[PDB]
Amino acid sequence: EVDDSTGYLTSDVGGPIQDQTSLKAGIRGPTLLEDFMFRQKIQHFDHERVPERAVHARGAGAHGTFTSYADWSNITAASFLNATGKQTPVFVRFSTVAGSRGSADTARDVHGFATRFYTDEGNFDIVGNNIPVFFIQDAIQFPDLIHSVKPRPDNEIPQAATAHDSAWDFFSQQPSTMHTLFWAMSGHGIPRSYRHMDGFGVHTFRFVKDDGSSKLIKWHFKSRQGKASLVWEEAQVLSGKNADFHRQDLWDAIESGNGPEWDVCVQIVDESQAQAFGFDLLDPTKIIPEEYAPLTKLGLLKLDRNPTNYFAETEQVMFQPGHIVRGIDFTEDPLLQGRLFSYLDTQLNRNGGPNFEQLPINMPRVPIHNNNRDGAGQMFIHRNKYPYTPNTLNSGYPRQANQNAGRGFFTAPGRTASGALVREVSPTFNDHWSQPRLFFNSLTPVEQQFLVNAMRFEISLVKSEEVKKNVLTQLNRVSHDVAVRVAAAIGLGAPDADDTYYHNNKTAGVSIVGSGPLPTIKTLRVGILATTSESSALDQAAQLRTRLEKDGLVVTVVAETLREGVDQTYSTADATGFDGVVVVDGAAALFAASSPLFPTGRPLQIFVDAYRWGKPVGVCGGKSSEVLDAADVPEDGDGVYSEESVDMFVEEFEKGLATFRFTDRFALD
Amino acid sequence: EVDDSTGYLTSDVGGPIQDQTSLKAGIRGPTLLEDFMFRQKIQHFDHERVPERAVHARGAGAHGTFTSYADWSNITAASFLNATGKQTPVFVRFSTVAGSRGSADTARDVHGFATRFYTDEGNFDIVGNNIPVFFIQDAIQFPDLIHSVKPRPDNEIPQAATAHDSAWDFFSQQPSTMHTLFWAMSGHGIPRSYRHMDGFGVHTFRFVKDDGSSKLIKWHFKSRQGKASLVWEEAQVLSGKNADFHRQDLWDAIESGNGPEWDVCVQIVDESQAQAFGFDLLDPTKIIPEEYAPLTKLGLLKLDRNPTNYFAET
Amino acid sequence: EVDDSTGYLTSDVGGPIQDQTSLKAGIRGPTLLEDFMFRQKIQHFDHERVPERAVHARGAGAHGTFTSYADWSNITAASFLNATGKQTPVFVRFSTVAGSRGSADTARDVHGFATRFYTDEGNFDIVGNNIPVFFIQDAIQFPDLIHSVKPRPDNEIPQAATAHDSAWDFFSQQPSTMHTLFWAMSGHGIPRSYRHMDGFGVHTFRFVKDDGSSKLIKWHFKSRQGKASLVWEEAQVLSGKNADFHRQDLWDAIESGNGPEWDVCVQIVDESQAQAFGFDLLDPTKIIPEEYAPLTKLGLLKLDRNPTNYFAETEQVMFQPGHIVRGIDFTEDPLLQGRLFSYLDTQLNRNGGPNFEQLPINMPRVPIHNNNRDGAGQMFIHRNKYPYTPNTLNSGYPRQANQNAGRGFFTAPGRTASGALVREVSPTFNDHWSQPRLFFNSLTPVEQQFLVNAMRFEISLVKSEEVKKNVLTQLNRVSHDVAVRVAAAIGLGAPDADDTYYHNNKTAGVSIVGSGPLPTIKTLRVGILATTSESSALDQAAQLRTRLEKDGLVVTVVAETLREGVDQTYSTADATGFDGVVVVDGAAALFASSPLFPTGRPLQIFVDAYRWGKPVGVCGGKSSEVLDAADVPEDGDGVYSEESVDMFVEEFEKGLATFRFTDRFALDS
Ligand code: HDD
Ligand code: HDD
Ligand code: HDD
Ligand SMILES: *[C@@H]1O[C@H](CO)[C@@H](O[C@@H]2O[C@H](CO)[C@@H](O)[C@H](O)[C@H]2NC(C)=O)[C@H](O)[C@H]1NC(C)=O
Ligand SMILES: *[C@@H]1O[C@H](CO)[C@@H](O[C@@H]2O[C@H](CO)[C@@H](O)[C@H](O)[C@H]2NC(C)=O)[C@H](O)[C@H]1NC(C)=O
Ligand SMILES: *[C@@H]1O[C@H](CO)[C@@H](O[C@@H]2O[C@H](CO)[C@@H](O)[C@H](O)[C@H]2NC(C)=O)[C@H](O)[C@H]1NC(C)=O
Ligand SMILES: *[C@@H]1O[C@H](CO)[C@@H](O[C@@H]2O[C@H](CO)[C@@H](O)[C@H](O)[C@H]2NC(C)=O)[C@H](O)[C@H]1NC(C)=O
Ligand SMILES: *[C@@H]1O[C@H](CO)[C@@H](O[C@@H]2O[C@H](CO)[C@@H](O)[C@H](O)[C@H]2NC(C)=O)[C@H](O)[C@H]1NC(C)=O
Ligand SMILES: *[C@@H]1O[C@H](CO)[C@@H](O[C@@H]2O[C@H](CO)[C@@H](O)[C@H](O)[C@H]2NC(C)=O)[C@H](O)[C@H]1NC(C)=O
Ligand SMILES: *[C@@H]1O[C@H](CO)[C@@H](O[C@@H]2O[C@H](CO)[C@@H](O)[C@H](O)[C@H]2NC(C)=O)[C@H](O)[C@H]1NC(C)=O
Ligand SMILES: *[C@@H]1O[C@H](CO)[C@@H](O[C@@H]2O[C@H](CO)[C@@H](O)[C@H](O)[C@H]2NC(C)=O)[C@H](O)[C@H]1NC(C)=O
Repeated sequence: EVDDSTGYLTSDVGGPIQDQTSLKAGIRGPTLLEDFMFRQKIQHFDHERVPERAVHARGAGAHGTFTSYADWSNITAASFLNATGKQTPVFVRFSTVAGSRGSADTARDVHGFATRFYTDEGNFDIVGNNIPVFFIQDAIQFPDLIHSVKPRPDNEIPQAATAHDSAWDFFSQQPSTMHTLFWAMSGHGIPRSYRHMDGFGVHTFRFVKDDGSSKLIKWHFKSRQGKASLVWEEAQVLSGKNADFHRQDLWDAIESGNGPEWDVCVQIVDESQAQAFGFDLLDPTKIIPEEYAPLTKLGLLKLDRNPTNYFAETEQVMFQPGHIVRGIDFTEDPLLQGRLFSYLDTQLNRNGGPNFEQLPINMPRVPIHNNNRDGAGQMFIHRNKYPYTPNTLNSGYPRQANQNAGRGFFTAPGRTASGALVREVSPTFNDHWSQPRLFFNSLTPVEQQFLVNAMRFEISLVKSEEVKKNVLTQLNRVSHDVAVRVAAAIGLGAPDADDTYYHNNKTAGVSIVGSGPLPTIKTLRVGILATTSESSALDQAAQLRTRLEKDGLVVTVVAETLREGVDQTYSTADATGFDGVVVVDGAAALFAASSPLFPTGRPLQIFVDAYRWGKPVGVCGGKSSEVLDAADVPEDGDGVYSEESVDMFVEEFEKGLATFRFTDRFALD
Repeated sequence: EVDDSTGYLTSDVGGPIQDQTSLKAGIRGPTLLEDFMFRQKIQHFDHERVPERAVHARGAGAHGTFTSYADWSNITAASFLNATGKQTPVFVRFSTVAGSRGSADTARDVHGFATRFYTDEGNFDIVGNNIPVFFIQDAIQFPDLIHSVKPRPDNEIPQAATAHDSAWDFFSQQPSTMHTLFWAMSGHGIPRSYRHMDGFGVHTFRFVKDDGSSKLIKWHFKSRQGKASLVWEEAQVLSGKNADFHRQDLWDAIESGNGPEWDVCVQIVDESQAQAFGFDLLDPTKIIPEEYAPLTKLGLLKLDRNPTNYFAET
Repeated sequence: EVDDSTGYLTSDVGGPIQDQTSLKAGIRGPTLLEDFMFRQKIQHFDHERVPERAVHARGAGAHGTFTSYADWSNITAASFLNATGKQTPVFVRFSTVAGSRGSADTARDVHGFATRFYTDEGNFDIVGNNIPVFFIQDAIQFPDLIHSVKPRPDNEIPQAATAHDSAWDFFSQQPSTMHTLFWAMSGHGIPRSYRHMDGFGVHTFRFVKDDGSSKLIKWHFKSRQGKASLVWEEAQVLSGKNADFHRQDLWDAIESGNGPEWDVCVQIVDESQAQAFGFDLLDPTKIIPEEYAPLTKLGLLKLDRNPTNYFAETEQVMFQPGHIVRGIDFTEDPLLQGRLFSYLDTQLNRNGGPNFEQLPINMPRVPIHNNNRDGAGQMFIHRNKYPYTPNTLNSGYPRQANQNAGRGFFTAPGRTASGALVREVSPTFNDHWSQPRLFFNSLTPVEQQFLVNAMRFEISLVKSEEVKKNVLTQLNRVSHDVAVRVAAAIGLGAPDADDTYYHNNKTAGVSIVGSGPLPTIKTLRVGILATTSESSALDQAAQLRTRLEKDGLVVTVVAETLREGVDQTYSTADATGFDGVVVVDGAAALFASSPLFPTGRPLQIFVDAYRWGKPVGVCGGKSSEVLDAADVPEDGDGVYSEESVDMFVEEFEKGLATFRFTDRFALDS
């Protein structure tokens, strides 16, 4: 860490200098080439930027700790997992997928959840998503998916969005994507925060024990903050009012001592069970339903420290599934296999040189011993002058590590191969439609509506008639109902039911709106709409504040202008900034009326928006009975709150915050 | 231009190949290092990105032409300006300033208006803004302005916005910025489209005649579509509903045969007049009011062709 | 520093691994993409190389220290010079100019001598040559000089040599080069070692005192090992027998506790004296003769520590004249001015990124305080989150440093400008011929012959008749005699004398052969030619060894095969490996064939040594007679014949100090 709280300005080589005026030939003359102060400064600036990540360019990171719950030697040799209470430092970056690095957090997308464990046996990375399955079955297709999903290559439109022709052209021609597509079209595509979503490794990996035996595994990071998501119409507005919403959220949660937590869990099954669930476990388009393999909680992951320099830490972190430790191994998942190549090659693009593992954030916490040398940006001075193997001149050091010596990584010895070298897809990968259906069946009826609606939204922006038809064809193969309802919005006939993959099987834990109330309401944001006219209004506010802040909520009092007790103005305020909204009684005048200090109708607009997006809304005070009829909000409606007793208003409101979304306000087909 | 409307897939060295399945050691086996089809394709993908521009990362471009209205030998030796009706191909890119790639077009910012004339005497670039004056008086200060205006370096917040402490800390400590600040806080901060804004060179330049004599000049690109701007509360929503608004707009105007146009104009004054208007003409925080030096229309700039590949061109 | 003397092989992120066999699908099967051990290792290897330096690609470096002799506050504000006995660590790299990084050390070239002082006020670099003047008067011409001097762009021939058409086309068309060209054609073009050459800053710089006043200066680094140089015919062989000669020499000198030393000196003159010596001091093609400004010894520079990793230290060191400290300033030397731009720009090519000053070898020894951020390979984590000026949010830190605060660098306030902006050469720069003549006049008659011979050698390799004529024209303007003698070798008539610049002025200190005996003979190499037949031969050798090694010499006993007391075989031996050669009496048989060395080798070594002007001798009884067989005159200067071992050494050591016996070389008539 470099401290600049005191001192005089120096060059990068420590010579004291100034940097405010160019060196000129006369007070009104031209600048001199010999002005090294100028050039060193501007050269640095000119070279500040590096290529953004090819995918997941938009994201944010934090420091934390992983703690093991036990000694898991019975399932894996992995050292970070070998003792009860063992603590490994971590760094996690969350991201969206398609958007470039300045795009909105709240676009609809799959989300990245990438975790580095800095273990005492090397760095170990789990590079996953908030959605447990992926669009494609072979890594070689990654550029096809990503090309089609990103902006059109002629005009680079649209940013951060699947709502254009090429994406759906791809989805409709590559049916493997149905499952992920359904996930992304649910609320999983627009989470309320990084803290309110899960992490998944997607691929099946292997646990390996010192005796060389292996089980097949799936990683799950389950959120202790619960599952929550935005509604589309709210996410759209948020993207404009606050492109930084998710990163501000994570930053804030950590600053206020509310670090988010996840249970790091696995599903464990036998090698013999590769095909025992009606699909191939090497297929990254499928989940093992919880019904057939329960989750084991391995340890606790907690984020509790924000970075100091975003660029140096978040932007430079370079994850790799290649960063593997003794106790884990890969599987023949053709998606996972290709990823191994990609993540090593891409960092050359991003770092511009081969020594990217030497950046502080990428360094391990244990010693390095190997014969890698040179390369641009070499930061080490190697003492071993015989960097070859086998040598006698350095006494045959460094020694080879393997199964039986030095705790070397080793491939699971059970793994075998047979047959021809082929560029052919396994027939066991061919069912693209069952699991999407399983997923859809497991959602509440409103969740289903929202999913249909997301699809209606996007498909209607697809210009090509032929592409829309092919979309309906694939959708129909998952559910005729879904096809029909989607087709209705784009004025086409859904094709005739095809029931080859229809079924009524459900699975638990994939639903957001059906996962019951949030386990905690700490850090949720409450907006209090007040005024500077009535002296009573601000007093009501101040009292709600004390009571709400006591329960860990984040309170904003809104008024026409700033002063003591007021956090922000109606001008800068918006419903998307709040999880619930409270109007204090004394502000009734404002909801019934114009001001040069905010746009017309703003105070009411905030409230009405909050209600229409399914949020806990309420009026607190005497004339509360009547402020609602003016606002056109039903007094008896679920999650609408009307009370005089401050203590009983809070108590009622806090129940609404836990329910989080009031689903009765949304029309069904 | 490379055509791919017919043919079989080839490597970059023209060997016909496939790219849909990895080469595996058995139908349910691991992928082979020797699969050159895979590695050449993924290597390309892994390396697609280049660093975004340090400022003006968010922007869009179009092809057009410039036509001279006269032989301007009386004021400059500049060849693209030396004949009535002389056509020079152009390429223009418009942009915002602070936002990264992917930030919304309708953030509040200064805007870039950058023109290349591919003249018969070399490429000539006028790299300007939609606002005729700039925040600072010395280029050595550029990183201070830009650091303060871009997101906070600890958390990269906020994107594409001067609405935070550091920006105003800078503006309040570096008063030279008041003029541009005022412009950016007007509707000039949030134009209705690229077509409904002007271009300015900002700095004073010199016209030079073959005899060696020089006048001082200021470039103005006056919009023939007129000036229009959004309202804030509208701009905010638009940033969410359509981050691509300005680029969609320009693309569409061109597709539909309504290419935007600008009169390329200059103010011309004498070397002796450097300090005759109550400020120094070397000061890029100042305009010469039209009341003291009228504009001369030099020619017409028109954009009428969209690019074929955004990356390769824009 | 990274220690690898013990431990198990790890990846760059510390995971223990092996690196000797690829992961294969079956014992006789193809290699797997998932083999991360393989790819990380090979990626590193594939990326080990960086671009070589655009010029001075072939060089070598060492660590040392500089000691000040006094408090020089009376002439400069420069802190590393502000106290008697003040020590500053240094790093120096010496080089040739034209050759690529694998070319021989002993090509004929100008030589680099670049010094970094890691001062307590910032890094300060003096980037100089072994020759005090440069070919051209404006930096903008540097690519022209270098293109013409390097290999031809069609076939890339010849390596490391001015002996081709383009070089002499340029020299003949750009007469400014005469002066340097004469130096390079002297023995200065082929120094005996880096240790036996001087360093020069070339340009006039300024010393600046805290009161703002300035003197004009010239840096001289005078060698405490004395000046010595090879002869051409010897250099050519050495290039083949040992491309690494100079670097070997420097390495060895330092390993054996004989670190080379230089007196760091300046010439100091007044601003008013800019044109007071009959040339413009801004002209880098001119010297201030010692007769008109004596040298002041400022301190001692000593090299005493070899690097640990060549690549990491020597290859990655990045010098810049822009690395200046308070107390020194630039002058309007149009060559110096351009260099300021180049050296900052070129490091982007070499390092591939803007953070090159963060490489350990380039870091300063004091803190860094500035607002430079980000860039590829950013190795710091900055704590100051308000990296702009002016700020209040970091209390206006870092503070501007200048003349009166913070010990800032500052431009000499006396410096002024006037007139028009012009791309024109000052008329004061127009005399390209006098100083070369001054130089030539100041060499011993043999030194003159050698220079003529070097010119005869090269010009005869110039294919083009027209270019040869234009060369003669330029040479003639310096000296008719030189033109005449050179013309004689290429069969052309020298043009008629032109005396505009002829004169007989001499200057001291520019001659090598006339600089008297060496002040030390420590580290010089002596070859003893012996045999394994006569038991007496090896006993003679062993006794010479003890005696010679006692005086700091490096001794090699040569025989047909190796054994105790024998350092190398006749097979691997050559005259170029020795500064003097001794045949022991008992080996006479060998000098009058064997499958253990090429025919005639033992005599070839001796005869070569004699013909190249080296101290040669036979030690023993029948010494009288071994010489007549060898055809070496017994009475000849630097030929030694004695029976008394103690007397032989004593005589021989005088010859080693004389170093070269110039009476063996024919002169013109
Ligand atoms: C064959 C190419 C390829 C394939 C099939 C995948 N990825 Fe990937 N991914 C990349 C190629 C890539 C990449 C181009 O190599 C990136 C971009 C920058 C980087 O570090 O690696 C990347 C980045 C990246 C990041 C950003 C990490 C960060 O924050 O820096 C996450 C979270 C993921 N990926 C997650 C996945 C998941 C869950 C996948 C499905 C199993 C997946 N990727 C398939
Ligand atoms: C000392 C540095 C510096 C200063 C004082 C300025 N600029 Fe700049 N500008 C840059 C350094 C820079 C740059 C970092 O060099 C950029 C970024 C990428 C590039 O190609 O140049 C750039 C980009 C850039 C672009 C984008 C062109 C494109 O779309 O590719 C425009 C229109 C401008 N600038 C215009 C200006 C104007 C009108 C200025 C005030 C009169 C100005 N810049 C001051
Ligand atoms: C503007 C072009 C230019 C001009 C006129 C010069 N140089 Fe230079 N020099 C460079 C541009 C350059 C360079 C291309 O930037 C190098 C190559 C590698 C590097 O870092 O700087 C360099 C390398 C270089 C090195 C090697 C440093 C090392 O060992 O790493 C020395 C010793 C010199 N130069 C010395 C000089 C002297 C004594 C000159 C005459 C006064 C001179 N150069 C003129
Ligand atoms: C592997 O080891 C852990 C050791 O704790 C086992 O987990 C425990 O299982 C018992 C019942 O068998 C529970 O009462 C404990 O609470 C569990 N502890 C934890 C931390 O979960 C685990 O069952 C073993 N698994 C296998 C397959 O052998
Ligand atoms: C858990 O893993 C750690 C790290 O690998 C083990 O501790 C290291 O063991 C090696 C060799 O056995 C020692 O030479 C190191 O000094 C150890 N490090 C420390 C901090 O003790 C540890 O033994 C493992 N524990 C279990 C129960 O298997
Ligand atoms: C719907 O659910 C049933 C019951 O869970 C599934 O039937 C099981 O499938 C597995 C895997 O092939 C068999 O080995 C089990 O023994 C079956 N159990 C029972 C009770 O029938 C069925 O596969 C599911 N159908 C779909 C389309 O997912
Ligand atoms: C430079 O020459 C142009 C070229 O004609 C002059 O512009 C013309 O001015 C007259 C009236 O003064 C008009 O009839 C023409 O139509 C003008 N043409 C254009 C394109 O403006 C111009 O006035 C001259 N300017 C100077 C300063 O000498
Ligand atoms: C306007 O500029 C063009 C381009 O410089 C001029 O035409 C050139 O004139 C030169 C020298 O007289 C010819 O050798 C070139 O071949 C011409 N180039 C081309 C592309 O045609 C023209 O003379 C200029 N017109 C005026 C009025 O000054
Ligand atoms: C600057 O100060 C130094 C410090 O002593 C002077 O160096 C001495 O000069 C006197 C002659 O004037 C000699 O007797 C000493 O032997 C010198 N010592 C050294 C180490 O050089 C130096 O002369 C002064 N120079 C000027 C220009 O005032
Ligand atoms: C010689 O060298 C250093 C130049 O920095 C001086 O020591 C510094 O002196 C100032 C006092 O003015 C302090 O603020 C610095 O912190 C000191 N630095 C170090 C590294 O010791 C010293 O003053 C100079 N001596 C002379 C005689 O000028
Ligand atoms: C040869 O040496 C003489 C003697 O110093 C030089 O003539 C002097 O030059 C200096 C500097 O220009 C003048 O101040 C004197 O007036 C001259 N002195 C005498 C005594 O004549 C001459 O410049 C030298 N010539 C060359 C070509 O180097």
